[PDB]
Amino acid sequence: RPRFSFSIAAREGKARTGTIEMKRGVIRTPAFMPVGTAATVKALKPETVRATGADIILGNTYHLMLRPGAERIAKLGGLHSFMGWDRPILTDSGGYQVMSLSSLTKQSEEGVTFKSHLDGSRHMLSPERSIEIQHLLGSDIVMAFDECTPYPATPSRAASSMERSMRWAKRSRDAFDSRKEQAENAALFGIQQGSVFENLRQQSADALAEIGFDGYAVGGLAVGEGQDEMFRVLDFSVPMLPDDKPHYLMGVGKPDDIVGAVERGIDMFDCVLPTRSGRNGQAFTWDGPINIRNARFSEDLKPLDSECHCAVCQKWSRAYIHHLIRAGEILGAMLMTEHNIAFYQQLMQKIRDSISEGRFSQFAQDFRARYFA
Amino acid sequence: RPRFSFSIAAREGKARTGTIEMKRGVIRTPAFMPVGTAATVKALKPETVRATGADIILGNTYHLMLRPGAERIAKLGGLHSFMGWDRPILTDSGGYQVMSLSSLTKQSEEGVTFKSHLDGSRHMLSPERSIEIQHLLGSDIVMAFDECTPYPATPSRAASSMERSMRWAKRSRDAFDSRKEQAENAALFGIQQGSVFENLRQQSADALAEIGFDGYAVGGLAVGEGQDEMFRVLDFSVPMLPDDKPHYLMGVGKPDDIVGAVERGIDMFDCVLPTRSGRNGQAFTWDGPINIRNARFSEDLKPLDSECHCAVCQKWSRAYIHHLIRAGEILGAMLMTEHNIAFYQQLMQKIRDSISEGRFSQFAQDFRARYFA
Ligand SMILES: [Cl-]
Ligand SMILES: [Cl-]
Ligand SMILES: [Zn+2]
Ligand SMILES: [Zn+2]
Repeated sequence: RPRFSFSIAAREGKARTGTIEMKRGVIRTPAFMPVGTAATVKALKPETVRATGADIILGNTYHLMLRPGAERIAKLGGLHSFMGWDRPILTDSGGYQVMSLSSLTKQSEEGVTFKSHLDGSRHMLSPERSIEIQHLLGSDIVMAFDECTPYPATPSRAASSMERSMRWAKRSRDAFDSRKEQAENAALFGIQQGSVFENLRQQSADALAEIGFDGYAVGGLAVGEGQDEMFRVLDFSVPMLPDDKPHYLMGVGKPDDIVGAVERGIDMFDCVLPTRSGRNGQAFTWDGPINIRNARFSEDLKPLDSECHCAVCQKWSRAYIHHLIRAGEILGAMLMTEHNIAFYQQLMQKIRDSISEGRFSQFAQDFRARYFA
Repeated sequence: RPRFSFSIAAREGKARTGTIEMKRGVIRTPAFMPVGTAATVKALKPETVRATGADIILGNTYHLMLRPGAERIAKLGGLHSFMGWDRPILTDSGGYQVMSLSSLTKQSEEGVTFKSHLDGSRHMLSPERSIEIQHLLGSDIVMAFDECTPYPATPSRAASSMERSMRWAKRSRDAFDSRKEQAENAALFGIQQGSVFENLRQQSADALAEIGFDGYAVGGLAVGEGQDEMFRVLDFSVPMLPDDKPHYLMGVGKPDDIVGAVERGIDMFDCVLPTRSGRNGQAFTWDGPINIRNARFSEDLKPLDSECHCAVCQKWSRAYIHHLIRAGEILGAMLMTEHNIAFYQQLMQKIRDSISEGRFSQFAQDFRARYFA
């Protein structure tokens, strides 16, 4: 099997569909990655994650380096063996989560020193340490160590932040290439920064393309800017990236965010929304989200969604799941999560099929008209 | 399929093994019933409950009448359809749980009035209402409405309590027999009381046998008396019950409690221990229980138990489950629960096989020597 081979089978406008072939499996694009921060997709066995249609999951350098530890996972055989998922795993590099979750941080050209949110102990991240951690975990897609610029930012602060990220991108490339086993078996993605500014996004794309990566993420979005502004930035930013490599929009998003981002050339997505909001009682349907705890569902015998093919919708009613979530029962979290991840995967499948068949424009219009009715 | 047919295939001493045939399936005895108080065996899909080997699960009149409500469950098609378990369900009658969990109760010859532990609202239980609720739920094995005498009790207080329970047993019989669909499709078990007193246990057995039931439970135990005293009471109490009907020890118990109770003629068991203590980090093994959160398991690649055939032990290490439970991850609760229920079912299987093969005495000795080493 290839280390990493991306093939575009069809296009419609800026939208693309195809496959990434890797040693541990094929990734169909556009792809949605369920989030598995602490070496588990919350409330699902890996076999259930696979049954929903997921080809790849996301893990986190920041969380795993703190608990259970990167060296410990490596001693136990790597992340895949540890959690029982034998297909591709992409790991974020720590650059975003350290600044989001740490109580205290010190930032410099070398990297970031920080206090753990679990117990206050002191730790360090850098391009070299992030790549090493991802090696110890056995990631298949390694993310460069970057800085996610806060929003809003002045042009000059966005520029200096982006420039640091580009120096860190080169250090990430070099650290990855030095580790022969990692360079032979994994892939490395760079992360574009530049906040909402077209000229900075161009400078960042140029720097990443000069280094060369297997894929290119659009970083620095889903940080409070809202959909209109995110789409405006995507309109000019995605065309700056190499066309022949995958484009990954980090942390996005709601179903309509995904559809619009695909219309703008994005191939890969991750988001906690289906898992987290599932546990909180929000179920996705083709007619929009529903709050299953609402009293209107107490005697509703219909499945969560009338068309969904998932195992939850084949077997259990809204009324039962309403009861489980209101009672705080673990099975409620399990069933809501499986349905929401299955729904996300069915959305990605309809996106892939409609692009391949040259009817994605109509799909997006029909999707929105019904979802927002 | 028969409504209810018990057949004893083999005996060793006081121990028996056989089958109860019912419309919704066969129950192999001695049997362990996982507890599914709120219309779910906590953290398991019904298909997973079945995969562990369980033939029957337990539900609770008290919890279900409060949430989601008995009439609501009946409107939605009955408990089996609601939760997705199509095999036999035994429901406790409310007599124990109302006194265990209610904040305020009023007891009389008619029944028990009480305040719900969920919201304080006022409700009533009685022999007639308990049987009606169990009818609305669609229980397969209906328990008589009784009173679980507190421990310790004076002989005279135990006697007056037991006598009330025996009058309630006759009222339960009559209410059940009046409901033609219930009498045709379900079974009714009586509950022996009498605290720790041989003469009262005899009077209670005589009263229940005169009425006639499909099965006979030993009530009033697992109320703080300890194993030595529970076994002493079982020594004289079980032989008082009709030999040709199943004997059900309510709320028991730890693995050694089950083995000793089988040696004294018990055929059926239920207990929250495998589920509840599983979620808390206790795993059962043939070498005794372990606390998976203990630091000694942080890098242990062995399964929870070295012989167990369950899906958890085929796929995941102690080290991974240690991480999940310490992190508060739902998958930890799921995996611990599946293993513990599977372990309980494997214990029951070894008990059944050893009785059938006439080597149960040796099995009990070998079990204890290793479990308590
Ligand atoms: Cl999540
Ligand atoms: Cl439980
Ligand atoms: Zn579904
Ligand atoms: Zn096991």
